Amino acid sequence: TRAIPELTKLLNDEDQVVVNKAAVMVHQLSKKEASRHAIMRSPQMVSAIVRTMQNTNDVETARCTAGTLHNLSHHREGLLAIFKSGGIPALVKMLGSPVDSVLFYAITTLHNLLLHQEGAKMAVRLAGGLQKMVALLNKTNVKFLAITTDCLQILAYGNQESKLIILASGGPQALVNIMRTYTYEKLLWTTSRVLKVLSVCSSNKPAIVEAGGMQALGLHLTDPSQRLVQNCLWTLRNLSDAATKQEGMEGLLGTLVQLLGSDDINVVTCAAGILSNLTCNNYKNKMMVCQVGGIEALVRTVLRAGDREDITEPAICALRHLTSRHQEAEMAQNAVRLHYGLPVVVKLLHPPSHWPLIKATVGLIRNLALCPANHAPLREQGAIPRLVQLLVRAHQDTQRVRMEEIVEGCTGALHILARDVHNRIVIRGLNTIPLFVQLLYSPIENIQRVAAGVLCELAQDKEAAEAIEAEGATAPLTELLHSRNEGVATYAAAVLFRMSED
Repeated sequence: TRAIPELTKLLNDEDQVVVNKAAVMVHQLSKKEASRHAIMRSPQMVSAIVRTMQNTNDVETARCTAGTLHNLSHHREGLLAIFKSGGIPALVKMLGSPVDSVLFYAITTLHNLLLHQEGAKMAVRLAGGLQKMVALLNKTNVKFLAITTDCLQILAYGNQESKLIILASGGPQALVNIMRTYTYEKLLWTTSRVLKVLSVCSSNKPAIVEAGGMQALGLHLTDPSQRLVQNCLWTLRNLSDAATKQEGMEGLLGTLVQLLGSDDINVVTCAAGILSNLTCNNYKNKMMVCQVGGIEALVRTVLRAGDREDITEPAICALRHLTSRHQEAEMAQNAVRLHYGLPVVVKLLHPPSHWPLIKATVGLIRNLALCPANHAPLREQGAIPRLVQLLVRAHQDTQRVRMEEIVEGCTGALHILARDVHNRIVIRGLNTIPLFVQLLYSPIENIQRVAAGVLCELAQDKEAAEAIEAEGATAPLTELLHSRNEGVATYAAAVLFRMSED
């Protein structure tokens, strides 16, 4: 307490020579916690240590002053002393220091602040800490990297403000690199946490993808660390959502198709969800995923899934995606069948199944139906029946995942299946012409199209054709000829025509 006012003067002395002196003593005196508390409880002393550290030009003076603050850091009260002495901006400024001794005390002190000092993370942002820190992500000391990224995570968590700043500083690229370079699991984990926190940000998300992070993330999906894999999966989850077709996605897709067989049912679900996202409208990802044996893996995930819609929805969507509009699609449809998916798929159409899933399944059935080799098998499973059953009920909840979609779904599915002469025997057996004819009136062009299509396939027989004619099909169809939508107008015609020659 006595040499305190005195030392304080020495640290605020004019020449570095004399300061150096005060610094070394203070630092030293900074170890026996008895003297520690005295130093921490003096606003003058603390404030000088601060000042000197940022202004001194003598490394020994810098490290000692920095180390002293570091030692004060271990005490909740010290943290307070530092906070009220401009300490934070000071420590931030030191994040630019070329010497590691200094760079270390600095970051590590700002960490203990961010972990226990209220008002700290504000102070750190306002001082430009986020940037200096993101720049530091270029250093190679793993434990340094680990402390640093955690600072980022402590600052970014629930603060869009901080996230944006991180992005402007090149955060995405920096973190991705770390995930691609280091093995040290603590670092990998922390970094992946910062990326999860950023992947929810409408702004950051795209950059993370650009930076080839989805690919990077995939290098850890099978890591012994469970805490690591989870953060990667949830991050890939938010990212896979919407994305600009990247490249090299071969490796990741492959690794995802692989996790589909995990022993952990919680891993299989995310791999499933991430594959649905990665394929939703992508003839490129669809191509690769199919060839990595994905169709087989998805179907297999399904059978195993049972009535766990948690797993079945993403899995079915994935298949619906994988069986349409692409080179490999005409083969994926046969695939689903050769691996006994047909049975389990039609099964998912009946309860307990809930809407968002059924919709996807009707979707899958319409595609699998494109392929003739499924027409028979699907009938044999009783798809036509449950399809009309659903249709009729959706339609009645639009007169009495919205119901109008189920209507367009079962009709569009029946329209395809309606391609097999036998499936017409059945469709026409369930006495469904009056409903299809009525659907012509549906305010929705797409419903008309597929309704006109179902009728066109059926009108393929002078028999049904007149059954369609007798149910008042003509007025709605003629008034359906001028529909601005060509597909609708065309079907309308094929029918008007088919029920003629009298």
